[PDB]
Amino acid sequence: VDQATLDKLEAGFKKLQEASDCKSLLKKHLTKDVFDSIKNKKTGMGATLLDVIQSGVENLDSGVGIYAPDAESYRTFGPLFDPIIDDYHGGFKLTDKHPPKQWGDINTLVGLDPAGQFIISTRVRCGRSLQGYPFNPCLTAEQYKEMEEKVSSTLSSMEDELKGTYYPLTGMSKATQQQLIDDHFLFKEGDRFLQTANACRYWPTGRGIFHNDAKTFLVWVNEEDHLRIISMQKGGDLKTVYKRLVTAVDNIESKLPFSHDDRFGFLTFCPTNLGTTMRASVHIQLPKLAKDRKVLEDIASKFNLQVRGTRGEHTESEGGVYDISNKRRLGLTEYQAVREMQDGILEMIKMEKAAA
Ligand SMILES: Nc1ncnc2c1ncn2[C@@H]1O[C@H](COP(=O)(O)OP(=O)(O)O)[C@@H](O)[C@H]1O
Ligand SMILES: NCCC[C@H](N)C(=O)O
Ligand SMILES: [Mg+2]
Repeated sequence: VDQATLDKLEAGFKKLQEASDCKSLLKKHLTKDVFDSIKNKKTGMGATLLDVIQSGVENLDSGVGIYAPDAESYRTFGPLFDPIIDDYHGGFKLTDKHPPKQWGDINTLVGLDPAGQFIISTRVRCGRSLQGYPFNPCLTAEQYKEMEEKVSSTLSSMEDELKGTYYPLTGMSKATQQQLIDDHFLFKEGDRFLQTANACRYWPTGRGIFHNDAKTFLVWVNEEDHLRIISMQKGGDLKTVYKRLVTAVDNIESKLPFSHDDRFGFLTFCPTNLGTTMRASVHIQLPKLAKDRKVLEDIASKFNLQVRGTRGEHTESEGGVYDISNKRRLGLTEYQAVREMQDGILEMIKMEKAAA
């Protein structure tokens, strides 16, 4: 670890300590002992603590503030990752291990809002990393291209409901890209948290989106994770949405080798996405309960749910439409994760109906 990087690290620790109004987990859990204990360590690919924490240092409004440049980073820098992971996922000790993959009994899921007055649309995503490839900050341009080839070729073999077309961002018209983002299908371009983590190098090389013609099944290639596998549609039919995701993941898993860890389950670039990697969300209106997004957030948290804006995390609600989803992804099964969203959303709707 070179002196120049230490200089940047030493200054960052100071800034975080000084940042009286910063509320991120990096600031909360990076003690001097923790800082000093791991700041001189390096992975086989050369990732340092600066690579891990830089996004959180520059963006003090981060909720978390760290990413893993490679798989080893999760352990090399364990003293920072471990307490943050334990904190975010609502309890996960050093000695704990994520449970085996388990979709559960899909037929037990219900319609989240039959009368149709609150929920606009429902979405479930997972993430996966390809074996033999490190996370974004350690990839070369050529590797982005190799991965894109592997994934796009694999998805050409999808059949029936899942059959579709791959659209590279390279060559995609600006008008088409903006509509796909505005309609909540395609990942946004230019995220400051990812950018400062050096996760977006060589953009847009190797990046793109696969989807079926109806756009109920989508796959993001080379954004935050190597793959994000997405099922979504209008309405509240979670059972159908979830079933389509399961079908897709089971079929894709048989074809492509994904990184899985005995302790952390499926590996991802952000520690919030470990384990099941699953984020099940609704776009929902709750005008009475949301009369102050800070009140909404306090209610949601007790149901282990997270509130995001209409265009995703770090955005505002528009027209009263909030994104509400399970917060926890690690230390519970896929079934348990999706049920927390279902259970929480059904009750919040009950509360909305009962509210004055
Ligand atoms: N329930 C939903 N219905 C429609 N679009 C959604 C829903 N939940 C999230 N989205 C969209 O997904 C995109 C990604 O947003 P982010 O907040 O980055 O989620 P993740 O990275 O976990 O998908 C954004 O355009 C957001 O609008
Ligand atoms: N994936 C959610 C984390 C986004 C950003 N690193 C933050 O800490 O807010
Ligand atoms: Mg995202």
